[PDB]
Amino acid sequence: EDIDVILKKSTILNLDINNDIISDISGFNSSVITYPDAQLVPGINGKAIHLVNNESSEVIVHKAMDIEYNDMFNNFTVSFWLRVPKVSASHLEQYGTNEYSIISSMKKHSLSIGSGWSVSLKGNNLIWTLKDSAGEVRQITFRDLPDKFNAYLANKWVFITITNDRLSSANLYINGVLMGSAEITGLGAIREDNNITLKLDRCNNNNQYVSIDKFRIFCKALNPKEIEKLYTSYLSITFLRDFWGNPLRYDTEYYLIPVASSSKDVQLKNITDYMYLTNAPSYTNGKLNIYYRRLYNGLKFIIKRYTPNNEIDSFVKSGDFIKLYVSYNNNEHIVGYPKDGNAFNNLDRILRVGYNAPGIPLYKKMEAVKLRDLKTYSVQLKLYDDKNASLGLVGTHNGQIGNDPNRDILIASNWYFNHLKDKILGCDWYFVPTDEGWTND
Repeated sequence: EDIDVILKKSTILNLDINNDIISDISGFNSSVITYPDAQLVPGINGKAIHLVNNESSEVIVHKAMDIEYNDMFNNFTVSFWLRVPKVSASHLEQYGTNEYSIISSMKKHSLSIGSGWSVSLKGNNLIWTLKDSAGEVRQITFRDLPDKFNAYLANKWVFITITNDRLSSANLYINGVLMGSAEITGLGAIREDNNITLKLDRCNNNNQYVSIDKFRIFCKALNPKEIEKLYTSYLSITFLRDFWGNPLRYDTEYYLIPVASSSKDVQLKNITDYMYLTNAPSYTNGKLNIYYRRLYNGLKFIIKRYTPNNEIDSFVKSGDFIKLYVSYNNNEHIVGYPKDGNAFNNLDRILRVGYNAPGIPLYKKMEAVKLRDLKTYSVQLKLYDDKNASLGLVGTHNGQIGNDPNRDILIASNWYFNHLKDKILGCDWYFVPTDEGWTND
């Protein structure tokens, strides 16, 4: 009765991508069929399934003869990481009322009726549906947050967990927290289809695509304690992740956004000079009750490896030594701190972009690490000097420089190693890459 044990024994279906082949590692050996257009993209711990809106993008799981988990009153839980692009205002108008299924165990235009369960979306609403053998149905309807920067169906990898207890209710969990319930008592036996099909069915927006990962099924209704453990077991601090939950790539551009003040953008005063925070502009839409801070404005950064070692991996791993640069005016400028450059209180060292000065050593050795907030897709950058001593973590500091107005200048500081168990710190950075899953309206 160790949670890890329970989670192991209760698993009767578990899909994992290995060798670019989709398979069931549950032990039960369910037949997994993959159609030509079911594509693989990077995901939470390896690769995920990416389904586009076409008949050829489909994955079919044919359950083992023994894998009977929804008999007369048999409790069950279904989990998976989901990632759906941000719906544009226009599509929210044309397709806001369009409910399309993405995962379902219901045989539709046939001899039977809605077999058993389905997961679908209608606008910015995730839906869980249960249908018994007599055609009775219960549903959970989860309405997403208005602030798309902090929403769940707005382009980030989020862990979905739908538990079902026949004596009480079906609960919807997102990232380990309960967001919706529905009393399912009074529902009869569930007479399902032998196949569990992952596919965009009934979607009228040809550009709708979705990614699903770690589709798993349990023969019991997990409780909070078990969902939390399961949820975090996927958060392995191996590779660092970008703002969407995907792996951090080296020679790729990124926009920085301090998690402590997610409304600010990073700006360059002038080439050989410092960087400071600015206010990101906002999109708002009263009619659709949607709004969010615009992304993609501000300096662009690039992570380069410090030295060529053993193997050239494309993903930045927690602990790798790197060099941060900023693409600007068609050149790439190294970020570092000059031997005796400007600094507040003898400690908070001011960071320079492309600082070029004959005879003055520049400190650039950075270390990308995940020191805190494992549930957040953030990064902490550490700067070192020629002797590999720490100049500190990269964060901000408020003050002036010259006749320049008061600003929150990016600095490097060791102070952060004193205040570190806090929920909000300031040395935490989101790495945001341009993604077609997110367009500003």
